[PDB]
Amino acid sequence: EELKEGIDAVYPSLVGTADSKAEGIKNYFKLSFTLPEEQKSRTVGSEAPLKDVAQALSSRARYELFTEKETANPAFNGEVIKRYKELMEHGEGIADILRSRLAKFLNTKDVGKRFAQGTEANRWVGGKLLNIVEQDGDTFKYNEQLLQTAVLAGLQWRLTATSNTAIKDAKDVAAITGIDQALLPEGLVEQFDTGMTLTEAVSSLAQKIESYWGLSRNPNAPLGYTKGIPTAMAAEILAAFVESTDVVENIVDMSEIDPDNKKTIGLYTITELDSFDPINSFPTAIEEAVLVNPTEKMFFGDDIPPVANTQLRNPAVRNTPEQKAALKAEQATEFYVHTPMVQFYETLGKDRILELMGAGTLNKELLNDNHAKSLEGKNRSVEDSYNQLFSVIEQVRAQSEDISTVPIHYAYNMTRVGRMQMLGKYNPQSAKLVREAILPTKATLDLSNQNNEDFSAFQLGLAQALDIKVHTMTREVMSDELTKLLEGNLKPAIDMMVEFNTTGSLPENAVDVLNTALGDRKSFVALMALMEYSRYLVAEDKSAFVTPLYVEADGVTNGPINAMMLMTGGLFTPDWIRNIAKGGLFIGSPNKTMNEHRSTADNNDLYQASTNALMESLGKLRSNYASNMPIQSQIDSLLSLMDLFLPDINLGENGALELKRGIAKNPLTITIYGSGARGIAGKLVSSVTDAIYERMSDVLKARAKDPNISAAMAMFGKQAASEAHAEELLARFLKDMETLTSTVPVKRKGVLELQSTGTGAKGKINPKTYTIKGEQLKALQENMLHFFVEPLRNGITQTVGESLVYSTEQLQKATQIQSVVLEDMFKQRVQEKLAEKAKDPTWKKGDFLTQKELNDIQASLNNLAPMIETGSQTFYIAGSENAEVANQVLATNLDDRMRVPMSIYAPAQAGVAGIPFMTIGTGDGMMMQTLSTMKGAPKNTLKIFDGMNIGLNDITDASRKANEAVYTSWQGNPIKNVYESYAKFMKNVDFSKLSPEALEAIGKSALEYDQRENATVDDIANAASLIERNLRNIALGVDIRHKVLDKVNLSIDQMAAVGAPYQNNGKIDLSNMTPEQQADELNKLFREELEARKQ
DNA sequence: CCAAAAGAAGCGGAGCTTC
Ligand SMILES: Nc1nc2c(ncn2[C@@H]2O[C@H](COP(=O)(O)CP(=O)(O)OP(=O)(O)O)[C@@H](O)[C@H]2O)c(=O)[nH]1
Ligand SMILES: Nc1nc2c(ncn2[C@@H]2O[C@H](COP(=O)(O)CP(=O)(O)OP(=O)(O)O)[C@@H](O)[C@H]2O)c(=O)[nH]1
Ligand SMILES: O=P([O-])(O)O
Ligand SMILES: [Mn+2]
Ligand SMILES: [Mn+2]
Repeated sequence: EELKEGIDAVYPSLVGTADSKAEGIKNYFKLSFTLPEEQKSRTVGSEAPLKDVAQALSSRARYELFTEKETANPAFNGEVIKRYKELMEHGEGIADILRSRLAKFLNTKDVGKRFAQGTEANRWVGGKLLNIVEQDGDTFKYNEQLLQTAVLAGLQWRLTATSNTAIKDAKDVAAITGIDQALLPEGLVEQFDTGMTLTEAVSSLAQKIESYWGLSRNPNAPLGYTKGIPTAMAAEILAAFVESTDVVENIVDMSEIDPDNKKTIGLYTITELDSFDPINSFPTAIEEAVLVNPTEKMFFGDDIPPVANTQLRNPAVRNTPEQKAALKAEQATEFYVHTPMVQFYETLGKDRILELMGAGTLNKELLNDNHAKSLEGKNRSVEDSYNQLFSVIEQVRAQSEDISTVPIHYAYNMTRVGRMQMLGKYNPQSAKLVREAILPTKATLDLSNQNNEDFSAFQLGLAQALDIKVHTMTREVMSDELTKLLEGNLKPAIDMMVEFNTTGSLPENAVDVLNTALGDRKSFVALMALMEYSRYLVAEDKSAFVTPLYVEADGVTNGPINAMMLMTGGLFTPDWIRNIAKGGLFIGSPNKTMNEHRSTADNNDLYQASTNALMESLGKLRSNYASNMPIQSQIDSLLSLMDLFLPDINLGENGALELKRGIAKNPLTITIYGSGARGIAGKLVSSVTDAIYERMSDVLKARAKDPNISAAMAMFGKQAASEAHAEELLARFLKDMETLTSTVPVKRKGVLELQSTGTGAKGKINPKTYTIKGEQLKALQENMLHFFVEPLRNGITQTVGESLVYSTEQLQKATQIQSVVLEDMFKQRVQEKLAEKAKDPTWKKGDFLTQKELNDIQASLNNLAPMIETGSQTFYIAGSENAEVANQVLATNLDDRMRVPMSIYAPAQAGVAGIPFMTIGTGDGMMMQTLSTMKGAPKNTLKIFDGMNIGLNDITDASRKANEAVYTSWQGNPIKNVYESYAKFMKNVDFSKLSPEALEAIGKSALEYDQRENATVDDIANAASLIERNLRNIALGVDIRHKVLDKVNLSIDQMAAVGAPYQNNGKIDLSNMTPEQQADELNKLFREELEARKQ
């Protein structure tokens, strides 16, 4: 413990004494940090970090010497050096702003004078930066080493933070704003996704600052300072960036949206550099100079990423040896630029790519306001992908003369749901634009004979890219569908691309050519197909055609099928056998493929099946209210409105209802995963209203083209046969909107009753400003809920099985109950430590606990089995980071604003998270992990969770391996894993110790509704043990089912497209049998196995 | 439903208050 002397030698003039027990001013920087055993940052010890790093950046030679390396990134050239010189000068500006901000803080309310007189201002929420100041005559000044290093971190954050932010969707924006997800105004999601919240901005900035300071946290120092000091620095730097206009602050007033929402929420947006800024070609020079082991960098050639030790954002969970092996395998894969696609993108240019793939140039007077905001968001995503691709390309271009031969590696980590996530927002796994320019897939094909297997592979890739659903038809049938398309509608586009691949030029009408040819087949991968086919046509040597074109093996209705296989717990039923076949589990059909199943046996997948069951439930609901004309009319109007605007709903002339799989796809999925019906109703309404607002733009565009067009032809001209037709479609719309907003169904004692809202929609429609307001949205949702979603939910249960639903319920309940106890006990042990600390004269409220103290509290939870283990994966369902544990501000800026809450890694309630955690984890997660690590693991692939892109040379074997990996995952038993954790929990939990809040939360899960009011401790303890019994029985059933299934002849084609099924070679032959016969035989084998347990 | 949380700001020196 010579760590006190060490850090004092480096920072001898900081104000105060590095002694927690001292009477006067105590220095909490020196008390909180220590010098590392091995250098982490090259700025430690530097008198002037900004000067030193600026010199290092001033030339290649100086950079190489400072970094103690032989050769710098070749992207670090003259133009880039000049830009960094200018950026360093800007660093001086930020430093100067910070110094003045400190001066102002010291002067205001005499804080500096009081601090000098012994007022412990350095322990205030806004004064923690006084721990990094030094006496300066009658005042104080920043330690220059710490300030300048922090500014360097600030500059790196400014350059690359935006590219590393998370994506905000509707759920995220609802949590942030506190506005019900279904009622979010159009473009609010887009507004919030483009900016950072205060916590988002400060936490990322603070991480950078602490990293560059290059020290280690003292485990016996309070988090109020270890986390507090760098956060305080970050808050000041964010404030400085607002002053400099590097960051724009927008305080968004929620009361303008919902008058009873008091929240005012800060959004921070970094000012974007020019797309042509040379700094874009190497944006991490600072990072790679300051840090001995940089995080932010590209991995070129044989520079490979390290393997992460812990689960993403879950430091309590180590990646298992098998997970680390999978990560290593994926990080080993080489990606390469496909020059033709880069040149194609480049030649079209950003504007034309936006026109083709986004919304083009928006003119805000032919657009409905709400629709205009969605179109803005669509442009943003495409533009950001384009810009990010070309920044990467500029860096790749510097590495070699031939960009197509520069290997690129990507870092991955395991998420909390066991998926291998490629890090970054704009990479091949996450961004479709990028996916068609940077690829690991490569093959040299013999395309000289259209009868070759190589040519068949080529065709499969092209067809899939062109939106032919290749898994639904045999290879032979696919081939003919592709040929017709290539020689038909696509031919003018192919001709254009042939010319491009000859002269390098595109015509002025290139966008129109592609649009007209592709129609609804338009996608980035479709562009790759047109490119590659045209390249083949002009190829000199068709016998050795080199292409990155791929085939994606993708899981057919993957999550739902995995749940059905992994968690169905009773005896076998013929309906389950038929339905699981829809997912590619074929019993008694050696070598059967999904392609054959779809073409000869059953053309309806699981989602289509549930749609059919919805149609039955709907009929039953109508019969229950046959004599009720108001109810019948209300149902009619809902279905009418959906028919008007949604592609997956169709009503025939005589009233015949037709539904496509698309309406059930997400609802079925998220229902299994614990979604309420209300949320689904909200999403369906949003899809309807999206289409309405778009149709309103179609109106404004029709009126501009023709001022004497009728409202009926302006809104329904493109949709109608004649004009009288457009008139009856318009009448429908107005009638539907009136009744669906003025009247709502309410359930009263199991009966639906119509009620007047009093807030019905009436008035002339102004297509420009037209917006369906909150109360009217609520009414649409209520109609959608009771007349569509409830029937759909009934259909869902019928399709996936009541047995599965039961398993998922018990899983949810157990994991929720456990998480409630974990959360409450953590909080109680925290409050108990804080009551002790309140006796410590060295401790002040706002100082929190130490890391050791928190580590001890987490370790004390271990007899409650917080972790779920499978043998190859670890899940921590309760793991979170939240502000509710410390319930206090961590730091503010020096203006008493930017008040960052103190967030702590702690267990929190799971809610329904246990279901998707376990289903995604032991399903697609385990499948991919197995694919990366199994004997003969396919090489040169890109994995996208339940889909895998395969090079054309290896489509057969890699597909068969994928199906084998499915079979391997289907040997799992997530319920058994949950049970083993819950069983340990149950023998160590003391329900009497729980707070009243925790006991109430467990009551909801463990008890029937008529039990919460009067709940005793012993009642809910008894109820919790009952769930343990339920889990044990389900787990036993699953085990038997898997064992029995393994004995039988199986052909598995869940990872479909190629027609390469995995055969388990089970010896019991169930061929030439109905599902009823099969179920009987399987159940005989079940009982036989069940009687083997007994004895 | 899940894969990441997440109000601001005066006065005063924490945390109540009001918007
Ligand atoms: N918890 C959630 N999981 C989702 C959601 N969307 C997709 N997924 C998961 O990813 C899985 C694969 O998604 P895909 O895009 O391939 C669609 P899916 O496989 O369900 O059916 P196909 O259309 O046959 O591919 C899916 O089955 C779910 O387990 C979602 O909104 N929430
Ligand atoms: N857990 C979740 N996974 C998702 C969700 N959305 C997408 N995904 C996963 O990411 C994969 C890619 O999603 P995309 O947006 O590209 C939809 P697409 O049909 O184009 O994907 P493919 O299945 O690869 O054809 C998807 O298949 C799922 O496996 C989600 O909301 N939750
Ligand atoms: O093109 P699909 O059939 O693999 O989705
Ligand atoms: Mn899928
Ligand atoms: Mn997929």
